[PDB]
Amino acid sequence: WSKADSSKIYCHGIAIRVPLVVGDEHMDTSLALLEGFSVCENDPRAPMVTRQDLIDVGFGQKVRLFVGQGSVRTFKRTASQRAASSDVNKNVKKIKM
Amino acid sequence: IFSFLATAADFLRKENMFNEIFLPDNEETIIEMKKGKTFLELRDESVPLPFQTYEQMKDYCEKFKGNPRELASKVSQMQSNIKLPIKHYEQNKFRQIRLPKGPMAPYTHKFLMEEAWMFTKISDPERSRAGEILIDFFKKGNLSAIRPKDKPLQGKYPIHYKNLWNQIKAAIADRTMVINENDHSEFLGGIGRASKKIPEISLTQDVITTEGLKQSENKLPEPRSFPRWFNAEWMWAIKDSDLTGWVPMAEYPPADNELEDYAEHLNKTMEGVLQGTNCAREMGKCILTVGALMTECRLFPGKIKVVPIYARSKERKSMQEGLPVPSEMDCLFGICVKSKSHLNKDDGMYTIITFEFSIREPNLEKHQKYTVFEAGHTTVREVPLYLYCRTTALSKIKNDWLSKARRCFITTMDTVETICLRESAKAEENLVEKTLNEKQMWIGKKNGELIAQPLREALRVQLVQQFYFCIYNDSQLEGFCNEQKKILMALEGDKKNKSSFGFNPEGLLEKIEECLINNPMCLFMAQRLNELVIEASKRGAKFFK
Amino acid sequence: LQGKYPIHYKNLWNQIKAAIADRTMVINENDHSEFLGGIGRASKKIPEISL
Amino acid sequence: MSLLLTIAKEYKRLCQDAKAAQMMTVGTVSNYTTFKKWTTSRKEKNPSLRMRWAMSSKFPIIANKRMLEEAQIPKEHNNVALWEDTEDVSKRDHVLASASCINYWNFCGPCVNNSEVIKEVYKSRFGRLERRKEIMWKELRFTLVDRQRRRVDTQPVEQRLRTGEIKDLQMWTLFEDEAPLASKFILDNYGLVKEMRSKFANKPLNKEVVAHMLEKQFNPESRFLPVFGAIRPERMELIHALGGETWIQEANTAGISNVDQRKNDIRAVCRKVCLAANASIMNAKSKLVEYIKSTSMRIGETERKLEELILETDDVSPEVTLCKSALGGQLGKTLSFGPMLLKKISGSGVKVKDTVYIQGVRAVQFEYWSEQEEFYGEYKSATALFSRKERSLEWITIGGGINEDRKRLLAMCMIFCRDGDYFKDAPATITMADLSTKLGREIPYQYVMMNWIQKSEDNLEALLYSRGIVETNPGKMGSSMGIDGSKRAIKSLRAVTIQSGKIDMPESKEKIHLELSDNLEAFDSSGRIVATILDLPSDKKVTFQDVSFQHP
Amino acid sequence: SKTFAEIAEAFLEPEAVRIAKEAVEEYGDHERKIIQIGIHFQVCCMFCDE
Amino acid sequence: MEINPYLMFLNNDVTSLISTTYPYTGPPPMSTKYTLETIKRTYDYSRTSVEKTSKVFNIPRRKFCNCLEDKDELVKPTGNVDISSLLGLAEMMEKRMGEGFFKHCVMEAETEILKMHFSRLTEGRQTYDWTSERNMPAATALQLTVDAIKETEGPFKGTTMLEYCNKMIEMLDWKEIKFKKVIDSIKHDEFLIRALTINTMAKDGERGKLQRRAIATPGMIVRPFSKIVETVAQKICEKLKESGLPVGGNEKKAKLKTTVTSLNARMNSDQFAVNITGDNSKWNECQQPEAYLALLAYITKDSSDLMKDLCSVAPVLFCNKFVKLGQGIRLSNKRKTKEVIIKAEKMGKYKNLMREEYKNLFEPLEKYIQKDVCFLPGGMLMGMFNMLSTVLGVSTLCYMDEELKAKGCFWTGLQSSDDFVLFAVASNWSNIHWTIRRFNAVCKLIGINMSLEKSYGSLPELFEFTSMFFDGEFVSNLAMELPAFTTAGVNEGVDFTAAMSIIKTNMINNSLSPSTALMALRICLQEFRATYRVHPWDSRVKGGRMKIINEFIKTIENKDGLLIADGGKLMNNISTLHIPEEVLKFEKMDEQYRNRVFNPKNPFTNFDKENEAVVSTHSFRTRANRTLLNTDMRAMMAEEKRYQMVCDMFKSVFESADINPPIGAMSIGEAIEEKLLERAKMKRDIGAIEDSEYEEIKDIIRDAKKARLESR
RNA sequence: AGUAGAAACAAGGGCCCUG
Repeated sequence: WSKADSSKIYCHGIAIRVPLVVGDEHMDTSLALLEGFSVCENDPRAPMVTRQDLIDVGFGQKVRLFVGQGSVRTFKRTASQRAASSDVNKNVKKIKM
Repeated sequence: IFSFLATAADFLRKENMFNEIFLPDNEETIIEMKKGKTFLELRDESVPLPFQTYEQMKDYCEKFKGNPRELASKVSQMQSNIKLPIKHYEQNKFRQIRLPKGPMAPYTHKFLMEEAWMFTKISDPERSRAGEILIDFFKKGNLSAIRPKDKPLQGKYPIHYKNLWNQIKAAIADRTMVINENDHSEFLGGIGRASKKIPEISLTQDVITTEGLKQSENKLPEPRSFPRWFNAEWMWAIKDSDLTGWVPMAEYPPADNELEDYAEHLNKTMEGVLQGTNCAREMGKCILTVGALMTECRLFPGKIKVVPIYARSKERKSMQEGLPVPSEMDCLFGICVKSKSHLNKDDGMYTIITFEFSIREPNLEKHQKYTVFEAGHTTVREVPLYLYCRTTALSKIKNDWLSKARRCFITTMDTVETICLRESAKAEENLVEKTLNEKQMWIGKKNGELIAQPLREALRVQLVQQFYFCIYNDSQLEGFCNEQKKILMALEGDKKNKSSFGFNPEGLLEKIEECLINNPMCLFMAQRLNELVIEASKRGAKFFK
Repeated sequence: LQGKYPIHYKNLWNQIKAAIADRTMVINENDHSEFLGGIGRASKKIPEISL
Repeated sequence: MSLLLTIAKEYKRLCQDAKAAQMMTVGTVSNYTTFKKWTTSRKEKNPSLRMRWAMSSKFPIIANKRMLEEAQIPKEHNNVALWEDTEDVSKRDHVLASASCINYWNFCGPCVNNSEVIKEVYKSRFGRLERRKEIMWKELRFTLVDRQRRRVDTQPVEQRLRTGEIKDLQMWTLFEDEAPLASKFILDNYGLVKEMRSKFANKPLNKEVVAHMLEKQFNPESRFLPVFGAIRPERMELIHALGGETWIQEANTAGISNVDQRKNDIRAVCRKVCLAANASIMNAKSKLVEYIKSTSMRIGETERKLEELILETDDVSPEVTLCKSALGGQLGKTLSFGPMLLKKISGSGVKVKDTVYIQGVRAVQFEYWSEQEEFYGEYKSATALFSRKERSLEWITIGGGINEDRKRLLAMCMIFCRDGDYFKDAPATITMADLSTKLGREIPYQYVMMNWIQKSEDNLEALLYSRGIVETNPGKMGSSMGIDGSKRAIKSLRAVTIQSGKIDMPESKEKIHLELSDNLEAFDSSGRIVATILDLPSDKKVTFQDVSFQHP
Repeated sequence: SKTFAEIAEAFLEPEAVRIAKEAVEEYGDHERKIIQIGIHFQVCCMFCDE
Repeated sequence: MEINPYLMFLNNDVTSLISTTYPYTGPPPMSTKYTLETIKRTYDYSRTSVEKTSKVFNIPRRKFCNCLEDKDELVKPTGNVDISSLLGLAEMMEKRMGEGFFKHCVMEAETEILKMHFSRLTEGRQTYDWTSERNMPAATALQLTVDAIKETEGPFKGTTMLEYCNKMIEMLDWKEIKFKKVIDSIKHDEFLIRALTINTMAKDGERGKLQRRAIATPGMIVRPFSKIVETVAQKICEKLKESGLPVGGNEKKAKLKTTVTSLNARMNSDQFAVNITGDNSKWNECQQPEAYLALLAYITKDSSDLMKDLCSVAPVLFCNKFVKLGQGIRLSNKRKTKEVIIKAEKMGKYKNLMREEYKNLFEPLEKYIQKDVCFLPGGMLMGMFNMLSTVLGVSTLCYMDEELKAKGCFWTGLQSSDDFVLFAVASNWSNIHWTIRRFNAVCKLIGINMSLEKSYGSLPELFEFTSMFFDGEFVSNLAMELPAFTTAGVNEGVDFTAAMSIIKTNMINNSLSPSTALMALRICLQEFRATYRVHPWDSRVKGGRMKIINEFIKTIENKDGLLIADGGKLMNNISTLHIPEEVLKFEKMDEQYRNRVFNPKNPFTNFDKENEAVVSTHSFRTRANRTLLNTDMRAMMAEEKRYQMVCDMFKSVFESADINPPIGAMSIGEAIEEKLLERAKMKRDIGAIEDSEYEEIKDIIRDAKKARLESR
């Protein structure tokens, strides 16, 4: 592995993609935490914080946040393992019968 | 679900499709143009004749079927009531062009080229501006030795010109290139000439009947004849001028490959050949004088100034013998004066005045507008002296373009390099110097025979042609040069036995002869085109004598 | 840090590693080696009789 | 800080107004863009003229004021003015000045600590310079050139991307604080972003300029130009200094930019996976998609996913086409019949059935198109323009430079049009075994004859003989082709025209969404086939470097 | 671009695109509705989640 | 001796020297008489006299479509059309290209018209405002129209083109309209006439055809429908090969070359080909919008019921357009001392004190005339519809019949706007003539005439098309682009790189030779040095800049790294035209000089936004005009200043607004407030801020929010 | 006076300013 590409692991030439949930001394931004967060139902009770304090939250907690421009949302530090490639194709093949 | 929806919404908002149109609810699923009342009233009124409502037209077009037979019948019918003429040039030849008749077309360029006399001196790098050189030449006493008389050989308003010259000398003596507003300058400057407006709200019939206020009767230009002095200028602008470096040019960059070496070599040859002619000094004169005039018009408007007509050059290079490292020279052909160039808008006009020096008596036909005076004598031995004086005007556009008079070099280099490279490629060998020193080009006629000389010396003709195009440019020359291409293409077709044809050549000749008025270049080139077709009739068809 | 024709050397090193991977020490493509060998001297030649 | 408080006070003052409040309250933020246009709108016809007319003045330039005071920029340094206190009408916070001021700043103004960051901002042009310096020029010669027109790329670029993948990249590197939600391209390409960020972080810079330069660093400038010789971006960027219509400056530029190697490796991988999936019989589609998504490769330093590169490249090969079809990737209207290339110019048609007897009596269906159509064709160092009409090759013109290529192209064209008697009565040499179905997968007689030609040269000679032969009429001697591929002869083939000078490749900025079958044959809203698995080399062994086949 | 289907293919799976396309063809409605339907369909898919 | 340069045309070709004729090395040359003559020719070319009466305006409406009369001198122009033949030609073209073609194109168009934002109307040439009745840019006209809508009924919440069009439609049925001014209101009829109004501009920037000496400038109620029609027409034309309007340069050359090869390959041994160079006349005076309406209806037959209504707007609007008479006549006395000025609306009064020509040309057009406008119910104008006319024309070159094949005759070619090329083939001249007459007839049936003087023919390989003469080779005129070898007039950094890029493009396409390129480079360099009042250091020139130049020059040690605008020499050539000087000298500038020239904190640098150049102190912006300072055009500047303040504040908050357009559901105030609070917290946590400052900021922000929400 | 073209200029705004 290398400090340049901290998101890969090379074993016997094969490559492995490590998720981005936590950031060690090398990783130096919120980019390494985004695969640990996700969107959820908006909750005005949760606090509003920055993109730097985003690391001091607890796994499973909620927090409001500002995104891009003129947009506020609510995030939760819980990930979703799957991607749409399988959940659609399978359910489709179950329709041609 | 929420993550997917967030991504989708961001994308849509980025594509401007996050609206009811693409994301409607159950009800708002019927989008339609809000057809009002007036728009429909009009649409049902702009319909073609047989129909009277857009519905009928839509029903006729949506169901229209093809019936080739009626189409072919209408085609033939229209093809019979037309009778389009077709005229092969070989049978219907081109007559000659009928030039207008009347007096001769006189000189029009602001500055003199052939009749111009100049005083020269050595240039010091410290004193390089115009307002300085005009004084340097003034101290030695020749510029002040001049003293014309009240009796002019030709022209009008000589008293105004004389007083203006005296005021110019006085101002030069005061080290201030400025002039006061008197009656003379006011007249020869049109300072009060602009008309006084009269509103209509304040108008009445009695006022009109008092002083006739009819619609202005535009007095279009009047015709002219063929000028016989153009060939003289053309032949004079082909010879050397005893100096070079008339037109400033930048430096040559380094080189690394054969290509840049070839380019630099050829460019050096051409530039050295061209910088020695007379047309070149006129180009440099125009460049520098127009630059100075533009600067003045920008800085000192509403003020009559004094600007010289000058140029900078370098004496030719003799052998190492004698005095080496030849020096530079500042030359002065005459004086120029502006008049309140309040250029409120492009295309405007600011009158100027031209005092030039010559040693050649005038001609009534050519130097018609000038007002010459007998000044005195000057050395070389002693010879008489004349003072050509006139009045004219300019604008921003002519200034900007005259200052950019180095394009002729580009055009000529293009033509020459093209010819040489074409001749070199057909044989796959470096044939450039040979093509420049050997390949002959027709130039003109003498004693009823043709004349030829190598391209190396014929470049000057094309250069002068481009310069004149830059000088006498107008709408007339534009239309002419735009309508002459047909004749050249027909000529080429004749050279290659291509049976050309046309629909109405007489109309083409009419269009051509329509734009030939009081512009020397058009007349000269038209006569030369007639002579061309004549000389080719000895070798080609499609032309009448 | 200091050099003249770095790109040639880099591509040539990549080609060397590729060749070693192929178990053959040979190098088929001849663009960089040719250049770096001809930088000293390379040109055409005209016969004296054609002069 | 205090600046923040000033911004707050200004916002308050502005909200105190009614119109500003109405506009900052109504609608969304996008309205800003609109508001950005209604202001500062003024153009000029001939800026050259006005530039000479203005620079002739005393103070033709505007500039900031506080920046000058802080910089200690004086006025009337050596009796020459630099500026004077005034207020431009538009800005209201700028002051007139002269061009001399620009020198005064350059010669005795404030100096920054370092400025090598520029080399990164404009990396593309320094790369141009370096590539130029590593060239070994050669002699110059004069001759005529066969310059063919075509669409190509002029800017060498690594990791060519789309526009949507850039508008985001320009944020996470420069203006991160206002960054949108993370897109997949980011999560996948993390190291890339980290690299681009390490250089432009904690630096004094104008960011708009950086974004523009990055757009250029990721844009291959595609142009339709005349071209001669090899086709590589490294050359097209300076083609102006290599040769024209009448001259050529020889120079070797082969060992630079290492571009085409990536493309040939990609195509080899595509061929490999296509063959692998073809080994299947009922799921080659899903097998191929899995092989795709289960694979990666390295580009320079970074590792990229295959399916991501495939949707960014433009290699019109019968392999890339299949993959881009499986992934639902749209593409251009370009055909492929074996090694050759094809493109339709005009015409139409529809499929039709016909049969031929292989040996004695053995009926085999083969199809053709029932209409007139015109096609451009491009084989190695050879071009052609032909027309098909109801199972016949009406006419054809060629502008190549080789006899062998000129014969092979002609034969493949004749086949593509089913012209000749062989398609009416096949030869004895062919049999039912060579017909089709290596293991069950059928084969149309077209590709059958294709491989039959590629097998032996004498099959090709016989096929050419199938085309009419006549005596070379007078005058047409130059525009004639023998059996060997000679520009002239005493007897030449029928309905053929030759000429010196390649054909200008057509152009069309169109896209189509096609599909494919379970047999790896793509269709385009019609019975026409654009690609298949029979048009590629049979097989070959290669050792791929810096690749990841994470699949059993 | 150049068609709503290519657009929908940017963030949707081409399978659901084809599905919603065949659906609008069944009802013969304006193809500008390819998007909404595909979205709904994809939601249903990811709602099953196997 | 007598001189004649044309003599070189004997021992040499004509194309390789035709550039010598073009007088593009000099300045080119620059009402109501022109407009009145145009109106007259338009009403004449319509060869009929049928008329109706408009219930709306109560004005005679000359109808010229399918009403042909006066079949004499048909060689002359005619503006009457037979819709049947037009639809037949369209059907034949569709048949050639295949089915589902027009539908596919209208679909591709609808794919864009719907998502388009209504702010893309700011880009384009000037337009005619309908409030001040003058020609302003498009941005200001759109601003004024929106402001009027808002002040009348309420702000326009729309954000796309369709809503703006529907709003325009509604505004054509109102009864009282408001708008800003030093706050006049108007009625329905007056606003209607003032909207259908059209103005003229005398720009004609390009020399081209001297006959072109004007161009149209419609209002703002006609721009979006025109854009829709042009979009569909473009989507159609691009598919065709017999058109060369959208493409430029090498594309049409390749088209012509492929066409010639196809021709020479198709014709048998008993056939011979022919070429023609055509230049249609009165193009913008014979094309009729009624035929365009019928054609668009035939096209939009299988598509949605929405496009059928949009495309049908601009045609009827051009069928009911009004024209604007400019400046009126001028009166004067004999000595010309005094001079009276008069406007159009008055010419009907002093019609006796004018030249007999104006009277004969004006009195006939006195019923069609209203106040300073004429009701032209048809015809066309320049620049309005170019691609649609090209489509209408290409429909002819696609024609075919049984008679043409009974004789083995067929034609093809390539046409752009009012400029085409024809390729006829046959076995004998007697049939060539018949074919050409047939082509002329079919073109006459749709108002497409032909100029008999400017048009000529010859054997196959000799013709011209758009100032490009064609033979075995291709002759780059090389004078069409001569003005481009000039400093643009933007700043110092840029013009030089722009000129080098232009030279490169010429060398690549127009076959510009090397030495010519070097000469042009040196010339542009000299003009650059002269324009900006700068010269080298080694020179002896005196002046403002050169003074301080020579003063501080001592601090330098390597002038080879200097810039041209700072007393630098030229370091660039053919092999370095694709490289700016700033990059070519970076490795030799004095370490002090590089650091100073390339600083981001400059009081001069401004960005303009192709722009293949480097940024530095030399990338400045010019002063702004001040003539308006005296004119009372200041009230309009107020709203512009307001918008500018808002935009620059928003940008002060969100630094990236300009390189990633903003989006979201918040307004501007909401985002501003939230971001300010976020930054305040982010700093107070670690950065140099006190609780007092944070609380003060928060109080100010909440008070501003309260005021914003309370004002309205 | 003059310019140039197929119409415009030969200062314009308020005693003061300006392209």
